[PDB]
Amino acid sequence: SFWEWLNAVFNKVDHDRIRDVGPDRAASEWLLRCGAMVRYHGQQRWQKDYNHLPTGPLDKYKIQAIDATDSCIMSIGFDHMEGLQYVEKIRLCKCHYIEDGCLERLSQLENLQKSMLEMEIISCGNVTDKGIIALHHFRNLKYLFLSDLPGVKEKEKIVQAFKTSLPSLELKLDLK
Ligand SMILES: [Mg+2]
Repeated sequence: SFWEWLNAVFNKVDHDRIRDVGPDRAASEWLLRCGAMVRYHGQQRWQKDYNHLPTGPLDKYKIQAIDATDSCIMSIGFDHMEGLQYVEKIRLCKCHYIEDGCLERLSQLENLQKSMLEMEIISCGNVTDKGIIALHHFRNLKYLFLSDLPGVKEKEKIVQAFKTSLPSLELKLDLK
């Protein structure tokens, strides 16, 4: 369908673009075109309008936090995360196209395993226990907030899993 093609091309990585402007800028463009927001290290304010992303020096701004609320990010789109070195915080909220495979993809990026401190996954209806468990590879995670994930059916097992694999994790669960 047209709409499927459109979502795919919103997500698809342009590796020329990564070469030209660097991973953080290329990922910022992906996220904002897909309805997400980013915040750079050293800045208080968020980037929320694509057209206002900075044009100041090449590869200077580094993503610290991502807030993808009501966003069409999915699957291959997350390949834009591969070159990012400093991402500490990700919120995925009402990301209706995200699935376990998206979380798996993220969890396998060693760059994210090194940097990630906080993750929030809220009202992403496809996510299941499988996708959540994959997040144990984020070995430095300090905060994980899960909310309104009806596909997550065994929350007590999730708690016990993380209690072993990430004993210092603050795990906040608002799950039925
Ligand atoms: Mg949004």
